[PDB]
Amino acid sequence: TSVYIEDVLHEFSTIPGVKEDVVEIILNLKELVVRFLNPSLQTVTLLLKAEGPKEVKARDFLPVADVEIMNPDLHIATLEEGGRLNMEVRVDRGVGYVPAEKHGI
Amino acid sequence: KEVRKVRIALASPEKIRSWSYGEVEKPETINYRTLKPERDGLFDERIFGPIKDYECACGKYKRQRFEGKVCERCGVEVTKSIVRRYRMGHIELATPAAHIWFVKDVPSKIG
Amino acid sequence: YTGRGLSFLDLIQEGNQGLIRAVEKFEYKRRFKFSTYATWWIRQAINRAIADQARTIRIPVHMVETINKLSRTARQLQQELGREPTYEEIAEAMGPGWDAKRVEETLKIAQEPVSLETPIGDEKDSFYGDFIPDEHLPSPVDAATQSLLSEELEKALSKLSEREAMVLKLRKGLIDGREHTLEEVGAFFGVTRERIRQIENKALRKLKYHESRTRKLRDFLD
Amino acid sequence: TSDPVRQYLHEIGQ
Amino acid sequence: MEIKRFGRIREVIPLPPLTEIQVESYRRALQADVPPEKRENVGIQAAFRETFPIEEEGLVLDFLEYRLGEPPFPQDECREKDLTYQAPLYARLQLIHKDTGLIKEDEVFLGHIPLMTEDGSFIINGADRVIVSQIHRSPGVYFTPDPARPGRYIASIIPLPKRGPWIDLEVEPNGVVSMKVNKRKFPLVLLLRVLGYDQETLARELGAYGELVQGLMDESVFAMRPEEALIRLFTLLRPGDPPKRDKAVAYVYGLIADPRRYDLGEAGRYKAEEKLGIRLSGRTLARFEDGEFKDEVFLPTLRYLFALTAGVPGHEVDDIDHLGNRRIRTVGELMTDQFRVGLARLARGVRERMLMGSEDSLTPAKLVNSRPLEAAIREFFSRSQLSQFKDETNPLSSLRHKRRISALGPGGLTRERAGFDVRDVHRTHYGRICPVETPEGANIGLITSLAAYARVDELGFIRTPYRRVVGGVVTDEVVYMTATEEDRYTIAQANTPLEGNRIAAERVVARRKGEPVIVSPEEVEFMDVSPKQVFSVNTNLIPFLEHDDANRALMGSNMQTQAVPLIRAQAPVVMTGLEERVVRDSLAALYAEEDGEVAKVDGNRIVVRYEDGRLVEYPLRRFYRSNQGTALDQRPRVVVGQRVRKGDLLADGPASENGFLALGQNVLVAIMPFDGYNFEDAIVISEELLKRDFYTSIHIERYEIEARDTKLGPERITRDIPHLSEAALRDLDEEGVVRIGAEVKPGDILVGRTSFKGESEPTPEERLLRSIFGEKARDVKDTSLRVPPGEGGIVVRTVRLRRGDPGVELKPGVREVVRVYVAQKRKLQVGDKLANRHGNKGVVAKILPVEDMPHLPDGTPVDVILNPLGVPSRMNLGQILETHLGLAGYFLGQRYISPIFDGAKEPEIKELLAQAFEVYFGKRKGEGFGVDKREVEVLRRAEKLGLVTPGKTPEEQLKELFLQGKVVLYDGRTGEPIEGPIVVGQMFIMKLYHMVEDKMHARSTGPYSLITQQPLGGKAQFGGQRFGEMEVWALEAYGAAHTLQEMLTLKSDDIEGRNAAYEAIIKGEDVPEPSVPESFRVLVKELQALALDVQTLDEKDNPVDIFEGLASK
DNA sequence: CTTGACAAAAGTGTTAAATTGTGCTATACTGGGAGCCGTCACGGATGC
DNA sequence: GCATCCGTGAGTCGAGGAAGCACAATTTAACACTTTTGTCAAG
Ligand SMILES: [Zn+2]
Repeated sequence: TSVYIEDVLHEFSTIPGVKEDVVEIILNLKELVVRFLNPSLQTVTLLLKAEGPKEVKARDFLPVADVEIMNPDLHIATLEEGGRLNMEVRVDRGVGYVPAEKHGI
Repeated sequence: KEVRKVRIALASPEKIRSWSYGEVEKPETINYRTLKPERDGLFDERIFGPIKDYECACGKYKRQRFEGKVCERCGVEVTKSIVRRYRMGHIELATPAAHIWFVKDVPSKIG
Repeated sequence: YTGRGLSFLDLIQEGNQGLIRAVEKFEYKRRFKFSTYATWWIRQAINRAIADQARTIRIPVHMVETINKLSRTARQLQQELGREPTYEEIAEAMGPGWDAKRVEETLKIAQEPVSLETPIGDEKDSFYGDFIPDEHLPSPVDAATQSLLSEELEKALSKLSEREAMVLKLRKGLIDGREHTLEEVGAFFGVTRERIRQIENKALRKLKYHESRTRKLRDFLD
Repeated sequence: TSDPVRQYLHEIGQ
Repeated sequence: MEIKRFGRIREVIPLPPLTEIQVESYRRALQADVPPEKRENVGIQAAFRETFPIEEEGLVLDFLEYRLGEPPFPQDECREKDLTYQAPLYARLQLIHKDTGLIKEDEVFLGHIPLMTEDGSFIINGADRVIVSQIHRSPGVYFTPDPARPGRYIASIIPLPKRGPWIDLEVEPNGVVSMKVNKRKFPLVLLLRVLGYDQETLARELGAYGELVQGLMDESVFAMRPEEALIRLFTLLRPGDPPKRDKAVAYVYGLIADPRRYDLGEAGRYKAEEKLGIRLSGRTLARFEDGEFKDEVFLPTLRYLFALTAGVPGHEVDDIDHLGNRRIRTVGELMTDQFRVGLARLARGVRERMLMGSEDSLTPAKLVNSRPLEAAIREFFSRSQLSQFKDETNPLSSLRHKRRISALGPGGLTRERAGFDVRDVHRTHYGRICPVETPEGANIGLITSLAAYARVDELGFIRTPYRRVVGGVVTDEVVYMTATEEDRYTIAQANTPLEGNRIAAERVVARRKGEPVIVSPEEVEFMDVSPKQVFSVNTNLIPFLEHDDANRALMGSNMQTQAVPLIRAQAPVVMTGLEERVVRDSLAALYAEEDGEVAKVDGNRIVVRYEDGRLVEYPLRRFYRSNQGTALDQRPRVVVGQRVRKGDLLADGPASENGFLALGQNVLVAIMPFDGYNFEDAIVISEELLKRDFYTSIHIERYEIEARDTKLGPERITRDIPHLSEAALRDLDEEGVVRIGAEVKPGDILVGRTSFKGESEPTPEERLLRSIFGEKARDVKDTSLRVPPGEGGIVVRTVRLRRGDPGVELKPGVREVVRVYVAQKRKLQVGDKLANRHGNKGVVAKILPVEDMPHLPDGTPVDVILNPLGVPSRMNLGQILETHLGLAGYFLGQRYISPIFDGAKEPEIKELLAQAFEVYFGKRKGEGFGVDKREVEVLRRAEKLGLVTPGKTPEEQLKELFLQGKVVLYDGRTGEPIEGPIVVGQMFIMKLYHMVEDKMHARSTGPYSLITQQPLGGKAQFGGQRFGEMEVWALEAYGAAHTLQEMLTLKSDDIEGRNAAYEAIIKGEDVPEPSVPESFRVLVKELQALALDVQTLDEKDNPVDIFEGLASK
């Protein structure tokens, strides 16, 4: 649902040391699959902290209780040497397709 | 009353002078620095009325109390500025000049 | 002298005026031919006419000479430096008493007015006057809110006494006239200045109390 | 006739 | 996704540089690379050698050489600071005193010449601009038949535009030849005698004809001496002026013999030599030497006219619309012409300055005034019709714009002065000018696009390439030839079968003088290089072009330009092969110069280590706003340590996928009506497209404000705006500008500005209000910048330019300027316009959920639903074939390249569909599923319709349906199948620049005009809708008198009426009766200004004052 | 409702500085420069 | 009766924004001084 990348103001910017821009990172995140092991859980925050040179995938998120990543091999970004990616992804539970212009979380 | 007919006819020089509120004797439009219109010019407040409602050029009368009054210091009538859209001037030609509409419009009416 | 804001025939006629002046002032005792003396007057008249009649907004002859000198200096510096000079260099080259601000103001003054009928676009169906709003006459919203404010003020003044409301209207120009001074209103009512001021202040305080208890007049303040 | 400058030059040439 | 290529025609040569028409011409014009001593007499160098030397008549101002310096600022700096990308031009001049014998030499600074970027476009005042080539009649001598009188011909001598008067030669009924110059007709005998021609010479040369030569002999003129004849000619041309030999000879020389005033041109001279069979020494009609006039072209022209009148076999009339007689002026020629005009003005100023004032002490720098030259150059590059604001929505847009040829412009035709003759496709347009591509409407046929293989020659005549065919075998030799040379050979077709190099077909379809013929291989002299040379870049990008009607292929090619880049743009499944070439030649992507290894990859720049070891850093253009508002960004496509060969891709440009032009999305399209949402070209899309962000683009809008100096006081840009709450100023930083990254909606403030109020007393009600509230009125008022309605987005950039900044030349009286770039991510929505390469266009009318769209039996829903009824009327069958091929590729996982007129055919598409159905139904068989009952019912209905062969198994009937391109399609709502098989495939659909978001507009009250007080027009100015004459006629036809009166008075210009109506509406009352409009008052006042007494009367004929006594003295 | 003291706000009267407008340049100069061009049809006079 | 010059007309929206120099006549910013209030104490 929401993404916050350190030292990034809007989604129309390019993160230094990262091959993909913020738009492509958001597009990659939109394909992430998260399974909640606890039915009562409604919102979770996943923290990603990576440093280049590497290919940061969905498996690099810090583990969270009662949360599982069903596609650890999903490609998120490519960090160049000297580049850093610190980000927080808020994942909620809902129904249907909610455009970002409506919820605005 | 209600407008029912519209009449168009030639305007005599006496009628033209009657329409005008004053003769425009100078080609000056406005001052370059103060931006105020020049006296006896194409934009003169003394002829065509004040720029703003109820305010003379000399800045002595600035209210509707002196409505329909002509300031003695500047000569600008204290009235609504909208008269600037309806008040005409006139240029007194040194020599008569023929109206082109009655000359080059074949057949020439004067001819 | 053609192409400097005046047509050829206008320049010819102004030169004719200068020629008449030269004939008036010509002296044959000095044994100089008429052309030598007449040329000065003809070119003087032509230049004066160009200075006084080549611009829609008239500029005095001294300011025209100043603008011409500034343009010449700017052109010389532009050809010397191989680029457009900044205002600092132009002001320095002009001489004492000139700074960047004065050069900028002179250039701003030297801006010819733009025609309202200049077409824009391949088709000849547009003009500048179609894109310039009229900001003199009040908009319908402005007239409507002025009428609403007048009505609300009239309703609010009904709570005031007969004398207090009249005093406030006289003191604030609500009778379409200039705001009458305290002495004028006092003489109109036969009362001294201090009592008029006191009753006006009391009525204003009462109106403030009513507005505080109602808050039906604050939105018009903006 | 159509050019005022031509007419003026003709007049002053007399 | 492997790429399968169809076609059997092998092109011997590749496509020429698509931007060479703009680049090579300007390179020739500038000649900034060739050393000055090796410069030829072309372009601005030719202009210099023409105008110079300047003679006072003993002062000579001669020109030696010129050089161009480095540009003061780079392209990015010029774009950011709203400057002009130009290079300083200096000229080296020498002043020679003939009497004294002294030379003074110095380098003078003539000014600035705008430079062309590598892509072929200029940067004028910070805006990208493109110079459009102009097609016009080639100068020279033409012989056209007189339409008024049959059997007679008239000779026309045409110089370069604005470089001399057109000369007419006609045979009068009396038999005396008449010469017409500047609308003045005179006997040609006089001017021919001026050229020193005797009776014997004319009798011996032109006497071998009819009575025309006898009519040419007038003893009155022949007995006259050449000097007296010249005086008489001057008297005939210019009456009233006194007859003087010096003035007369000067006028004649300037009219027909002065190279500086008359210029036939290189093309004109070449055409004259080719036609009349003569060798002109110069480019003038006559040569003035030894104090006498010598004929150059008049006698050969008269001889040719006489021979054509007589009827000699070897002479024929000239076609004015023939493309060999029509030439192209590129950017170089137009820039050279404007430079010549400016340099002539400069020479005139020097001449009028060099004869007055300290003649002994003079320098070339003092005499030369470069202002006229710079003024002419800036006028040409800014206010000229041919200098158009660059269209760079996508790389294809700019690529087409650079290759456009316009018949309009200065010195050319006009939109409403042009007949059918100039708008038709002449037989010589084959291979040189695209026939289909042209802007439909009032400009059809007046603007065209250069062909793919066509190139403009040195003289300006478009040439096309042809393969030389000798002895019946086609060689690799390619000849670039023009129309006039093309007409002399029999040229075969590119589709002629070849057994290697030998032509196999006994009957070859060829062209002879533009007409189709059937010839033998022995009679074949030339061959077409490829089918692509006939069509332009856009039309070559339309697959299955041979199945599209020209009127609709025109729309498809035009709309290919308007496609916006998409954040997930992907190349079409069915291509023609030019996508890679278009991307490469548009200079939008990034390519390696030579072999090397990529060292650093980043979203902002790419650092590459080449083989020689040098580090090369390419910055990446990221989210740069184009001229059309689209976002142009380059995305790297390489990784650190990856080795790249020379020419390999480094970063995708805007609207590109791996170097392939990607203007849209490959979506699953089903061709069927759907609940009326497909009515009249409307398009139905699935919500799945929005779910995965298809047709989603980025648009950047620029909002500009200026803080200036005012007599009331200087306007200050600050956060402290009076009478504003903290909520409105939440997004503004300490400098008054909105913080970068803040979301802005309509009515929100971008930058805060306060302006000093005009010194004026307030209204008494306002004064009483202020006294009641005890708030002293402030000296400043809100004049900040706010987002207009219907706009907004995310603020991505803020640029603040202040006076005194390096290179920032602000207008006088302006303290500073603030520009805010706000980017919004637009998704597909109802009202947005989609299209395809075949001209099928429409607005999205419904966005159904995934569960409502029709789905395949395997569960895959369709993404787009198209109305079939748009196919039969528009005759664009190419979209059906593209749909079939896309279905085959979708079920085979591959893409196809089918070149136009030589590519995929029906059997190949059918066998591809056979393989696709084989895999598609084998998967279902392996999964353990037979044939659906709904499929069985659909098959029964189809065999009742004759679509499948009766008696076959359901698998075979399904295979037949798939071979026909149709599949059994289920309904997403009912679950029952569609009663007939539906054509379902994968089609490439583009999202056009026309979007409902930028077009929706509404207004109740707003700005009004100055004179007529009527509302303004345009969404940007917040204006009303134009209720023209036709709407008034419609209202009169309905008889809605009151509605018409309201729309004429209450809602348009009745100032008191509109104010009272608004006050009544906001009070809940009915609007009052309207009054006289202000437009009628303006009418009356202007008629009075024309000295016409317009008086309005009543029933009793008494005058009625409509001005309420305001105009009465 | 009154009766005196204060403290600016605006107007009157010089004062020169800034701005503005008119007069004057004395070898001899003595008739303009840009056009310039791809439309057809229909009044309607203008003459032969 | 007929060739010829002249004048008028040729769709609708929208989106396009090149002297200075001296000298006298006129205006006005800057102060200095009465004049007129706006307000405050005194009930
Ligand atoms: Zn006044």
